Amino acid sequence: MVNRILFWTGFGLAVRFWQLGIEMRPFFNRKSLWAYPLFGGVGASFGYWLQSIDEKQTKMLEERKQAILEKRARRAQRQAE
Amino acid sequence: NITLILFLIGILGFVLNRKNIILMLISIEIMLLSITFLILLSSLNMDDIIGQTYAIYIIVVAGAESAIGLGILVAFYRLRGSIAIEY
Amino acid sequence: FLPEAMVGRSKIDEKYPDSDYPTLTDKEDPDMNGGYI
Amino acid sequence: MIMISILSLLLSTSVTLRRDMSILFNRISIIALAYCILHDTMSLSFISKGIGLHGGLLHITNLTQIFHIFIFIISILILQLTSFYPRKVWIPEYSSLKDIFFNKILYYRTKIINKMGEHMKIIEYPLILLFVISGAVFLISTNDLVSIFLSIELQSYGLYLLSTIYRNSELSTTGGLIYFLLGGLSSCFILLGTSLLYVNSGTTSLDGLYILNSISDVNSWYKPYYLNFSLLIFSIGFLFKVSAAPFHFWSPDVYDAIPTIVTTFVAIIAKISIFIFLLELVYYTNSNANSYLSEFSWTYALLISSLLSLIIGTVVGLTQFRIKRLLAYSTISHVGFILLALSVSSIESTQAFIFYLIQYSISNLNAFFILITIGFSLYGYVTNNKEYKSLLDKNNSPIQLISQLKGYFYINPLLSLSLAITIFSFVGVPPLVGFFAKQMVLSAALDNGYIFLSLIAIITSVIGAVYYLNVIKEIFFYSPEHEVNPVLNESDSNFSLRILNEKNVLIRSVLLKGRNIFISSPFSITISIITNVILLFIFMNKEWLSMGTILVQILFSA
Amino acid sequence: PKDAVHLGLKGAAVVGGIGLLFAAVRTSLARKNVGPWAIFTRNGKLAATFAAVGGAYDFTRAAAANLREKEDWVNNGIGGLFAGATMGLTTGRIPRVLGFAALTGVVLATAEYAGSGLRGVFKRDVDEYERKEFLRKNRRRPIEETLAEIGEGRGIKPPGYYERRAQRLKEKYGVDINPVCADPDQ
Amino acid sequence: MSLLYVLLIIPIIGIFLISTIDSFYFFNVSYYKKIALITTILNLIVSLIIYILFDFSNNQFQFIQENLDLSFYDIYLGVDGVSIYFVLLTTIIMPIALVSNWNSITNNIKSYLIIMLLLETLLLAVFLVLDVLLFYIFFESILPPLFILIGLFGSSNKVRASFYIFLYTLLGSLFLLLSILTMSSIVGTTYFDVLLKSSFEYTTQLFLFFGIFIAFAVKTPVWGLNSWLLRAHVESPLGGSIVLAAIVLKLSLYGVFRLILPILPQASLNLTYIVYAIGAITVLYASFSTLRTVDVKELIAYSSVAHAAIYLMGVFSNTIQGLEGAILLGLAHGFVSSGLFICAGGILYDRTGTRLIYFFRGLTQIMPLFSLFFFILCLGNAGTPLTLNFVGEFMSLYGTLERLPIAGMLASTSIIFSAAYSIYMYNRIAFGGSVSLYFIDCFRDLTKREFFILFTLVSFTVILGIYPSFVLDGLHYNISSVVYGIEPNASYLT
Ligand SMILES: CCCCCCCCCCCCCCCCCC(=O)OC[C@H](COP(=O)(O)OCCN)OC(=O)CCCCCCCCCCCCCCCCC
Repeated sequence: MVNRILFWTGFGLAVRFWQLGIEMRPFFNRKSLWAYPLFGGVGASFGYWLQSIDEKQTKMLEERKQAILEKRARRAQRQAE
Repeated sequence: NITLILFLIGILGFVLNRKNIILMLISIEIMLLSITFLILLSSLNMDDIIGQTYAIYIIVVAGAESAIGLGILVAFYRLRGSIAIEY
Repeated sequence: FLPEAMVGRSKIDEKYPDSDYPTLTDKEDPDMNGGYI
Repeated sequence: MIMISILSLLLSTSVTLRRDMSILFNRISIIALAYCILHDTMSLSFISKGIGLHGGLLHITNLTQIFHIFIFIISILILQLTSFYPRKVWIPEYSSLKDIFFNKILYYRTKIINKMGEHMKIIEYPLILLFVISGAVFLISTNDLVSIFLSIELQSYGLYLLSTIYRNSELSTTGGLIYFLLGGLSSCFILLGTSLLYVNSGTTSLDGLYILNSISDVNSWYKPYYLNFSLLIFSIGFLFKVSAAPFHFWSPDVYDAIPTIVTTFVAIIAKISIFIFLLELVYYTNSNANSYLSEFSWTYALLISSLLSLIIGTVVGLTQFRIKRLLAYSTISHVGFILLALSVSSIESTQAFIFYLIQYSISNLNAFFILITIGFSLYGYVTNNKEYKSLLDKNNSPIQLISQLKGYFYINPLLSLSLAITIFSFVGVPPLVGFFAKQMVLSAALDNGYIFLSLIAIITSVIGAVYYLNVIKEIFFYSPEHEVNPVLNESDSNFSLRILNEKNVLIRSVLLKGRNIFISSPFSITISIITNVILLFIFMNKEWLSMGTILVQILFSA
Repeated sequence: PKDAVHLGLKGAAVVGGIGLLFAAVRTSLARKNVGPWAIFTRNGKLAATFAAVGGAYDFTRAAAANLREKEDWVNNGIGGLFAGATMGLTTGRIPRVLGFAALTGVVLATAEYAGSGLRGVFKRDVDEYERKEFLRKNRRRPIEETLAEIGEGRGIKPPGYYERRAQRLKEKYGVDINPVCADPDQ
Repeated sequence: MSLLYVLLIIPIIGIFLISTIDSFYFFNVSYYKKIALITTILNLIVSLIIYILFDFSNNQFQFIQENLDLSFYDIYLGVDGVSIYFVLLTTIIMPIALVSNWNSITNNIKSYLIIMLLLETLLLAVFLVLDVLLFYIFFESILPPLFILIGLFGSSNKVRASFYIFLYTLLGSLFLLLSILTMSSIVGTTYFDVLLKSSFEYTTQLFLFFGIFIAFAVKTPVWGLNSWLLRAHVESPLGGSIVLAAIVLKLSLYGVFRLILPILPQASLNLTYIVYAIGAITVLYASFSTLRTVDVKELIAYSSVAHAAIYLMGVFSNTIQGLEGAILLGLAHGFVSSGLFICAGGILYDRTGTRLIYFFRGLTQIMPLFSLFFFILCLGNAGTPLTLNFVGEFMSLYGTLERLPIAGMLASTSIIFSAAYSIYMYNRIAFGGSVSLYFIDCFRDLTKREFFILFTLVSFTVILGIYPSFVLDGLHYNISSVVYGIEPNASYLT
């Protein structure tokens, strides 16, 4: 249950909730209600960005593992002599 | 060898001094001169102008930090009226 | 160069008295029950 | 970009004497650092152990650039303290987007928002702030012995200036004197260590020193004892600047004496730059073959200091009653963990080192942010406690004693829980980010045979938890000594606020009270994001931990 | 073997020299004018105590090594036992004698068993990938290796338990094993 | 959304509604208590649905949800027989804990309910996680809510109590963490399905055993490491005490099944004579000590120590009977100790304001419903038959005797002293003269609330005492997987 957008949409929603509680300001006054879509919208944007970062990190880590078996192979093959 | 003895004199300034904070500022000046003198003599032995350049930037920086330290002392003394540690 | 109320062991002694931990003797507290007669 | 901003800010600052410009200059410094993040985000599209720059005097790595950005982000967050007034007036009739973006509100703000507070009248404060940043990022990117010395003085001299910039506080000038005097002694040991390297090796280049170290690590006439001994003297000066034991006495005094907002920057930024700099120097000087070199390795000074910091940080914090001295000792114990991870030079420990440094910087930032916010919140409260009245520099350090936090859970329960989460993250309670940081360091130390240090790390952690619990007990177990201000809510003490449109025409007129005076949004939001990162780390750990994994693989890439 | 007295003197000197260092700092940090000869007058006890603990510690471990004819972690803990005991003797409190002996002997023993990296951990100098893989997949082992560590019985009854069980009982009790048939027809 | 994840989500929704309902309605405190109670009821309803679907003879973890989005620290949930009944005990107990404090909090009610609801999610997570690090993360996550519960709602000495339970647990858990990290380093993973498949070397198993056992001994607790229980379980609020005794004591017991029996069987076999010496000592020293305890809740708290020693001896017996008896005794002690704390901390302490046994006498004369349930709970604490306490004690003690007879006999002696301290307390409170002359006001008998949180607890122990098969049927195949040994002619079929 680790969805980047759902989690980070909720994270932004939780940031607004905790913020209003810290200020001891009411959690839901109707004129301020635009903020939860805003906080959750910015939260969703951060997590679409984390999506692309995770994709590039996975590719780079996958590339590193190949280089590591590659290094072990040519060292082991050199020891065959 | 002289440079080493000078570093001890700057070191010994902190050992012998319980109450003179001005001597603490002076002992740093002695240490920094001792280290710069060592670099200068070594630069002469190794025919290296970079040693002289390094020493020039130490003189610049140690002169810059002396001014900051005196300014900090002046802001301190403006409120206290003494540079003496009660001990 | 700093005041006593900020660095002095004296304020620590007030905040943590040695008296807060009762030490006694078999003379006044033989039964180790705090002097309970 | 940091250098253009410093020069440009100075020119604009040079021709003004208006202290009402201070808040604006702080905001421009935030904007300037945002461009610095942009230019360094642009620079990460390459994989290399290092590219020497500018005649070989500087260098760039993926690690260097990541921690430039981190230093910039921490500095933007800290700069908020001097860029926004601590308190605001909020009402439901001025909460819509059409309101904030098309209408204006009017009231006598000066006393309410503390428009003329000392921390809002120092023109040059953001400028000295950027000078320290320049020293920190130059130290990260330093490739030469002379560059090392110049960058460390640049960062150090700025920190002395910041400790004294509140020139009318007797405490601040006293703290500035102490940091400069003991800091100047520390800089001699760095210059002495750098000089001893040059006089023996004949080079100021770190590249050349690593080559000399590498060939000499074989398994006669010029045996290279100088390298470990010089770096030992060189390292001692850097241990002072991170306040590592036994070189830590200055920081509980300096951190308590200087104002809290200044303490926030001074106690955070300097450790990041020195530790990152030390990390590379530990890697390239780490001998492989068990020869006579490894037995005199300078890195034992790091392992001894980690041991001594674990004990001093936790034991001495037990009796602290002033909140800022406790944080200073809490920091010393945490650099004990950081130094253990730096000393074990493993892939695992370097990942642990990288993660621990970032999460502790974020967490320590939260504690200072929460402490400043609690100070700004007590404006509408009064107390008759005789101890609080006898405090010095109450305006610079509103919260000075742990007893001042007594019953803060009844004054602001959710802000008190954010403090408790942060402090529980310091102890290492799962599933908080602080636990996962300590867990990685212990697993890496255990996997490298550091059993004895791992056992002392766990034992000192229980001792350290006692004074952490002691802060929490004051906030939650007792009723508060602070009462709400009667004259702020007395059924007739109401101040006026006007709501006006784009054409400065009246729309409404509302009468307001002290209960309409709230914490400013920048501080509540920053506390709220960081608190939730600490609490919810277990759901968000993949990218953050993968970054360090990749960084260490590049550093270790055979 | 080793010279117990000679090693103790080196032990007494090395950690007594640091006590002499700490004694000079007390004299230097002394407030009233006590002169330079208060190094051994007012703080000579401090330096003397250090020279005693370091002497007691290095004597006994060397002595424990001679008595046991072995070199292992046991000797440092034993060395730390008297080292800890010596410090307690200065306070003149028996619980201080035992407790500081216990503290020192335990830390100094786990330091040698674990081998704290304060001077550097031992480098394996082998393919460290391979050791982990062997430890990772050694999922089935010969039964003999387990039988050496855990033994026979206590619910561990490998095939052939009953035959050797009779032989063991005959050797110890001299009684033949022969359970009686439970069927009258047999 | 797996049923197991539903279990952890419901109490978090209740927290959300509790802390937001004021923005939709000054809201009455009764509302908060009703939201919290219904929240725990629906959590119980879900755990009952799971149990109907649960299969008694499967070696696969059941009701697991595929993640496949692997991260560094992922939460996998799954349930088998050894974990199914601990999950049920947590879901049954917590509603009773909520009702047991309905009237006795009266301040910071929102904080009490949020802490109580959070504790449910964490404790359930402990029994459901399929990873050894995941186990540790939840075993320790409960300390800060526990620390703040005692300090906010505890009795006069709640500061010393909250520190003791926090620091004891952390210090022991830090030694368990060291052992857990060594395991993950060697194996590369702490997931149950692949860590149990591995085989540790004997001396590794030996040092892994000490680290884990030091934590499980602080949490049992064993005698001499039990100061925290004496303080915390007495100074805690009644709901806290019920959760602390009936659920939190069980984590170390359930942890022996997942952390030492499968991976450290050689160490466990070779060190049983040390576990049994500590287990035997705890049975005697605790039993003698609670005979002289004058605080009624501390007497009842001290009984938990003696019984926890008996099922601690059972789990190390390597026998089918001991292991089943250990879970059944840990379950039985959950109901009975919960009732005895309601009797002491809830019924007596609300009427008198004191817990000293010196002030109570002849309560049967004015309170015959309290005495009727108190006696049945004093019988169950004494291991009387037709209570689930006897079936667990007899099976746990049989395994202890068979594995090592000298410890079995000594642990058997608890049949005398449990009876001794349980009946002696019962007489000094319910019998033993006429109503105590210290009471100025007369006392009322059980309220409907007190009657029905006791009738419920005495029903569970009695029905399970007559038909323990309800629980044993779902333990036979899974308990079998943790046994270590082989028979001469059944091993190695061909
Ligand atoms: C499955 C993984 C889950 C991971 C964690 C996910 C989140 C779990 C919960 C973390 C904290 C959530 C807090 C929820 C309550 C927030 C809402 C709130 O404001 O409650 C306010 C409440 C009462 O205060 P109030 O009503 O405003 O004042 C009235 C005075 N007459 O005041 C309170 O309720 C405060 C209650 C006491 C503090 C909570 C208990 C101790 C928590 C220690 C925090 C550090 C450890 C965090 C552990 C998280 C779970 C492991």
